[PDB]
Amino acid sequence: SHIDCRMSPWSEWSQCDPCLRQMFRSRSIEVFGQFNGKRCTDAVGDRRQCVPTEPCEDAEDDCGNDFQCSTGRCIKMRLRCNGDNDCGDFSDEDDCESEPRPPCRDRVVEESELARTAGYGINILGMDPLSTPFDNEFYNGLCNRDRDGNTLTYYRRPWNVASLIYETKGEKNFRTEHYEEQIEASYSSKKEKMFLHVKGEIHLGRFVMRNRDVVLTTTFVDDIKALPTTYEKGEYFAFLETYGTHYSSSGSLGGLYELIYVLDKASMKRKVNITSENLIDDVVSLIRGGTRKYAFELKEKLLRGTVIDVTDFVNWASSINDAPVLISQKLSPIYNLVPVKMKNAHLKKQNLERAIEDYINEFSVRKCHTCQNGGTVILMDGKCLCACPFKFEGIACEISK
Amino acid sequence: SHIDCRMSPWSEWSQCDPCLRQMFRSRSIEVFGQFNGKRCTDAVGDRRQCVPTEPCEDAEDDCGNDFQCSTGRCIKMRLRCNGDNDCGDFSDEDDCESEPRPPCRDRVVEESELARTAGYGINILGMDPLSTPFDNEFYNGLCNRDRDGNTLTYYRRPWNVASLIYETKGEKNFRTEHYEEQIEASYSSKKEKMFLHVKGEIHLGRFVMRNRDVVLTTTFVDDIKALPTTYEKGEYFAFLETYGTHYSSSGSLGGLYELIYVLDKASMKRKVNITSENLIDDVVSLIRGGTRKYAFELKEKLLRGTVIDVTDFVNWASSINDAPVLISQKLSPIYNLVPVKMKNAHLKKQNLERAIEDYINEFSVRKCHTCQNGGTVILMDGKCLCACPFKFEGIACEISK
Amino acid sequence: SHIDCRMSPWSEWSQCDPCLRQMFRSRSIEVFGQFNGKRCTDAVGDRRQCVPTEPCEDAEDDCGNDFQCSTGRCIKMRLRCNGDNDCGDFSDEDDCESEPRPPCRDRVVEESELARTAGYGINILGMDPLSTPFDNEFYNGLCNRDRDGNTLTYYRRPWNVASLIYETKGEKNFRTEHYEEQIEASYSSKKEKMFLHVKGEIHLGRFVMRNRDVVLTTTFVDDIKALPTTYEKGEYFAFLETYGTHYSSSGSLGGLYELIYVLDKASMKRKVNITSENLIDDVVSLIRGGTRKYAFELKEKLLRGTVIDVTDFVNWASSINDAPVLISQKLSPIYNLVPVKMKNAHLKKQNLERAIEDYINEFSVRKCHTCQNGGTVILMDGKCLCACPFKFEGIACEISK
Amino acid sequence: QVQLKESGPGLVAPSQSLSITCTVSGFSLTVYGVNWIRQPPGKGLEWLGMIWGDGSTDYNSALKSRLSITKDNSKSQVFLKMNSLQTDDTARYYCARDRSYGGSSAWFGYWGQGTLVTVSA
Amino acid sequence: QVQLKESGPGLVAPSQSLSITCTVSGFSLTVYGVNWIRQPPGKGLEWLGMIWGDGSTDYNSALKSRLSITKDNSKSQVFLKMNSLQTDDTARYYCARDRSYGGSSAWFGYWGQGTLVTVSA
Amino acid sequence: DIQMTQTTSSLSASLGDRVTISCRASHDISNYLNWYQQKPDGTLKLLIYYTSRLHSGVPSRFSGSGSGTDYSLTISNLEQEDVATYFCQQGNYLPYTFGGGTKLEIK
Amino acid sequence: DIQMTQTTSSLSASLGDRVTISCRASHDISNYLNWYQQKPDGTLKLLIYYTSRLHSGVPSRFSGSGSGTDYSLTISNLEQEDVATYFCQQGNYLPYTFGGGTKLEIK
Ligand SMILES: *[C@@H]1O[C@H](CO)[C@@H](O)[C@H](O)[C@H]1NC(C)=O
Ligand SMILES: *[C@@H]1O[C@H](CO)[C@@H](O)[C@H](O)[C@H]1NC(C)=O
Ligand SMILES: *[C@@H]1O[C@H](CO)[C@@H](O)[C@H](O)[C@H]1NC(C)=O
Ligand SMILES: [Ca+2]
Ligand SMILES: [Ca+2]
Ligand SMILES: [Ca+2]
Repeated sequence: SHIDCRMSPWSEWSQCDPCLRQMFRSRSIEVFGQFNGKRCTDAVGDRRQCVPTEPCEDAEDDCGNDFQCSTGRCIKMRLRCNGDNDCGDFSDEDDCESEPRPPCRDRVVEESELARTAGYGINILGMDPLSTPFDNEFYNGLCNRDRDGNTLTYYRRPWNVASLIYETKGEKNFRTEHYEEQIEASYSSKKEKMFLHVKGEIHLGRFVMRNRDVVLTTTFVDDIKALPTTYEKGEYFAFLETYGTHYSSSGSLGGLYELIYVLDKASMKRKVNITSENLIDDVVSLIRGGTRKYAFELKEKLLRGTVIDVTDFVNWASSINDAPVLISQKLSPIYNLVPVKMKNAHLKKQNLERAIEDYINEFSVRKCHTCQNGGTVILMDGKCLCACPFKFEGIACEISK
Repeated sequence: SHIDCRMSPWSEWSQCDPCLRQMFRSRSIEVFGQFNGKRCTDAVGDRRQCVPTEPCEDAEDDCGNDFQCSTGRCIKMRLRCNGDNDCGDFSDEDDCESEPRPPCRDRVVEESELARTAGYGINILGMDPLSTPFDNEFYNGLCNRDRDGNTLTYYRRPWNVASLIYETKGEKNFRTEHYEEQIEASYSSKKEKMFLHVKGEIHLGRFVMRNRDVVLTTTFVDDIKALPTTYEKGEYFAFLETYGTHYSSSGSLGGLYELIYVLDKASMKRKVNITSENLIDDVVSLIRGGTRKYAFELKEKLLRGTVIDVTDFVNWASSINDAPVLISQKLSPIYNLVPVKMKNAHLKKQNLERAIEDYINEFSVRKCHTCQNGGTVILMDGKCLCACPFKFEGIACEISK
Repeated sequence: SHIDCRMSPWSEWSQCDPCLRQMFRSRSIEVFGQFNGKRCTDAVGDRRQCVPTEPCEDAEDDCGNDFQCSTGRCIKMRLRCNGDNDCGDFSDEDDCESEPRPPCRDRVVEESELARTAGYGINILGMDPLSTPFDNEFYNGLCNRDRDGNTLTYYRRPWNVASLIYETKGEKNFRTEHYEEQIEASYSSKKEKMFLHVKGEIHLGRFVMRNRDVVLTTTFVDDIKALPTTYEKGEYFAFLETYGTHYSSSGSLGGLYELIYVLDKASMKRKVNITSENLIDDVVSLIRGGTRKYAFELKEKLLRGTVIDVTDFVNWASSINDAPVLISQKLSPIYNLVPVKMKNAHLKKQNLERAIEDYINEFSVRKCHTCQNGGTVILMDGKCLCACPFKFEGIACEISK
Repeated sequence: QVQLKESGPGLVAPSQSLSITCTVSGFSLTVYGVNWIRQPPGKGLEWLGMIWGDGSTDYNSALKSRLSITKDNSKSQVFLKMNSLQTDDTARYYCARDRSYGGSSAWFGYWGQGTLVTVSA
Repeated sequence: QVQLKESGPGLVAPSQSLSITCTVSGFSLTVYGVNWIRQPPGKGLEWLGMIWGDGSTDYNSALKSRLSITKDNSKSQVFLKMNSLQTDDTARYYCARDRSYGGSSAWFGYWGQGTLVTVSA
Repeated sequence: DIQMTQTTSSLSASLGDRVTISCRASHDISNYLNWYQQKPDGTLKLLIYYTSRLHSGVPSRFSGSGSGTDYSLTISNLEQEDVATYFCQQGNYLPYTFGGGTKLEIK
Repeated sequence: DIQMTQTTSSLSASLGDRVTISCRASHDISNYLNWYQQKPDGTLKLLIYYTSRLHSGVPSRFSGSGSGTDYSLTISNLEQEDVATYFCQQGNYLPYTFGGGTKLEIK
């Protein structure tokens, strides 16, 4: 029949947090809606204002001999007046007395847009990238650069990125299959299948971030610092939803495309001439990266299957330079970025770890009810649904025709 | 027969509200009109003015060290004079002492219209987008930006949006099926069916909203504050109708189209020569997004099935950039946006949850009387109706021919 | 047999209204005119001047701290002098001391014609749109705006309109069916039927009105205030004819067209050579919206059934922008708009509800006598009439040929 | 013309129930309401309750438990019943009219004559 | 018309429990909270406990293990249970309404009348 | 439960003289005040409503105005018909509360 | 437990004089102070809340002022109906604490 969304009862309220002035509670989900059921609302948290008993005394150690930015980020005194912004809002450039001293010393370099957004946060479910937690405009008084062969231009490297290699390489793959079986004795039968798969990838560069002495944006540190000390499922789930669960410590950029074709045929004759002819096709195409003029042109040219000129491949190749995507990642957990110099940072790391494990445990395909006749179960926005093969077209993949 | 709408008796009046100076009562719906019946009027509430017993004494915490906007919203003191509007009516820019300090510091940026409407409110029934409850003109004194590959232009990012990535990708699909049965022994029989399906998507960008520390528009907070303290079904149902029941926490933008074609054939010869020929056709096309010139031309070309050039597809894909739509959503309940620091916020949240649940329970197709011969029931403006298959053309799917 | 209209005797006089100085009475209709009978004059009310017993003393609570417009409408003091008209006759702008302060503050916005007439009143019988009760020139000192993709211009959004979304979408459909039976044994028989169906829609935008704290025109409020305190059927019927029975709380705009083709053949030969041939044709077209040049040309081309070019479809789709219609509605009862702060407002709501029940119960085709041989009865201006199928062409569908 | 009368029993025992029937004329009761006011001797007025046009009613908190008001618009009269009696409950009892059927700030426009009730054993 | 009435035993044994009832009028307990306050003779006031409209209870640090507050929103009554009394518990017990539904900085707008409870020594 | 207070309880004046009667409230009633007249034999009549308007059937000599918590009623050209007792009433909050009353005689 | 101290346990003045009662808090309570008045036989009534706000039903003679840590309640035009003891109570951290209490007399 039909199954509706059901959730567990509420838990008990915690004590009042002396700084947030709130108390929290949480529940769980038992079953997702399936088969035209009600999808889940995903309300797993609760919060409410309270009155503390003791006043909230919150502080962090000052820089000391280091400069104190207006956002709280400590920078060294040698960076007080130079050619770069380190406070994040040009707080250090407002008192340049005399004799400016740029670090690169008049050399002609450019801000690389490829490395300016490196370090995407990645959600583990769905693999959708998010905005980088690092602040890639900090240079730490260095002038590290790197040369791009296509334009013969030298691009400055930010502090957080430990490696920036521009390299050109390409790949391809082309596999086809064909079967044909014929059985007859009156009687007859003919079967035939055909498979296509084409895919090729274009690489532009590859980066590796740092591990020790990194600099994060002010907003990420403030969002971390507002977390409750104890373990509250709702608030840490909200943090995970906002910033993802992992961040890419290394990756590549470029583009790719695909083409998938399936053919199936069958017949059966008896002799009262009974004849049957079934023909089934399926074509899929995908393309990522490049410019929305050449890319979609090539996507369409690929579908018709006629032989095309190489110029469009070259045009898409040259346009891949202006809108790269993230083709390969290597994830690292987000709690490794919790700063050492912080109140109860270790407890925040433990809580984040347990909350990531819990978040993986929930929203799992494993609680969805199984389909019938070899269906495939996909979870999409709190509602289980089945995927059926070519032969079956029922809602539960049970109607055969 | 014909079924007419019937509605439940009223409940008891509430006590006089000291501030609204009104009382409320509510009723319920039992049966929708069906089979040329009378549709329901959906007047499920009532209000009458009264005389309160106690004076309306309502107070909320003052800003304290924060600035007080003329619209009632507390903002930080550092935002007194800069290059942006934060109170929502330029209330802070009218008293600028001297030396304005723009946050971007002479950098050239553009206001993205794509991000100015993000966070659409969505009614759970019908999935119709509404106006966004958020205020995306608030920047909180930051100059976060991001680059678009096609135009080499940097767009500044609002405060509420936590992620905004411009990306190029597309999809395509083409599945066809064909079955054919022939039986003869005199006697004869011939069958033929054919299914087509074409569908493609174009993606433009993707956004992620925030969870904690959001800023909402003044009208939304005013309409929230006007809610009754107790539970009145009519007023909360009206709020849910005006503002929807869920809001888009993340989604994708672009355009899409579809095409569905079904063919049916039948025959039978006997030998009293009795021969019959049955032909049933149905073609459906849809298209959303782009500009009103290329899109309709492409839609009309798709309907014929003739072979057409790629230039019109490219024209339409290029025109998607100026009139995108909302292709994917991720719904979150509306009661999560209730500001924490407000009188009786938790009571408002509990009541909003109960009202959403009751709204889902009402206006349900499951109450409609079942149709005949496997027809499909649809609810449309408080009137149930049946949809019939190819062979049956009755009002209630009862006439077979 | 012919049936003439007959109406019930008068009711008893009401008492004398102290302010209207009139008394009222009403009657009912028994049978509608049918079969060349006398049509009903539909005179259901009566009134005559009288002499009151008490002096007319009517007063209402003043605005108080708020400004009093010259028409009586109370508006807040902060809207006294700006760039917008709020009292409805620029009554507040004639005492602007100096330095007018527009709310938009140098932004460029335009007056949207689409949103100036949103909220049409709809009579439940016949579904004919009427003038909107709302006043869409009132902005309440805000500068909400929105962008149109086709023209890249921002249109200001009125206070009463709670949603305004420009979107591009269209639909198309083509269903055809054909049956053919041949039976022979001398003897002969032929049957043949052919059905066509073409329909498409164009979408332009969508609007949603408000429910709480709306602003109506003064004429609607004054027409409300002239109603008798008690229940008089004639006066409330006249009100419901004047302002309709419902108002559009949400709808779409655009245009659409349709086409239906029915074909019939028959034969039966026996051998005394008896031969019969019956041939029946049916062609209908419709078109609404757009400009009277492209639209009529398209209607003429489509009717011939020849294959036409796409440029006319594109021109008509372009002209749809300048003359839209209401393609979708969501009716709400008219008594919901009675202002709360008024003398005996709840009595007016109850009486309007009873009057709508009485108005639906009367003027119903259920009182019309049934036709013959599956005829369809239509009511037209107090005169029942019958619709006959193909074979029958009598007034009462009684002549068979 | 608008006129009101109160009738009444006049004398009752110090432990029984009182019953007063106020008869109105010149205005239908469906679109108006009627109030009740008593004036203790050598004292000021005091409000007791009202009956709306549609049958709703409001009572004074001071004597809400032992007060009841009933209406019958067909016969055009309003009843008042008090379960308990004391020697303090000695006053002249009026019936009045509002500016509407209820639900708004009111001023009593037309007054009735008012009868005197004394309670003693 | 908001008012509160209080009822107490009056005389309790030096080792016998309390039972105090504070009935409310003019408002519903579902959207308001009630506080309990006692005033020892010769001294100032002292805040003792509170119950929210929801059902949550707050208690003073010293008398946490002794106090107990219960609510019956059907009859609009509030109970106080204190056990193992001493001779210092003799005071005037008030009940006062909270500022809001509960869970925020508050002022007690409407007070009760006052009940004195003496513990025999 | 608003407590209405009238300072004086008696006053004396001659024909052709004007006098003034004051009535004060606890809260702010937003110009919701009414004045009555209780002549002997228990005839009660409405004189003024909304603190400024004149009831139909009342002589124009009667006049009264005020705002906030203080209101007054002015009697000009005192005549022997106006020997009665005048009360005030509030209507902004329930339950409605009357006034103490001032006896106005001729002496 | 925040301790609030009222130094003047008693004060004597005459009618029509201005009197100021000072109440000093221990911590910083962020402008969250209230004043209560206690006539004899144990009647209580909130006059000033949030350190400057008149409760509904209270005459305008009472007024309060102060910020940060030091507050004061000022009574102007003293009458014979203002002989009571005034309390200050905070409401920032629970448990709430009241002041010592100052008894006002008239000489
Ligand atoms: C899963 O679903 C797909 C639908 O395309 C189907 O082909 C496949 O057989 C299903 N089962 C498995 C094990 O993949
Ligand atoms: C739903 O309605 C469609 C419309 O014709 C019909 O074909 C179908 O059988 C109905 N039921 C289901 C389960 O799809
Ligand atoms: C209804 O009226 C139409 C008018 O064209 C007619 O064709 C039809 O036979 C009538 N009856 C029914 C049942 O549709
Ligand atoms: Ca620097
Ligand atoms: Ca600003
Ligand atoms: Ca104006």
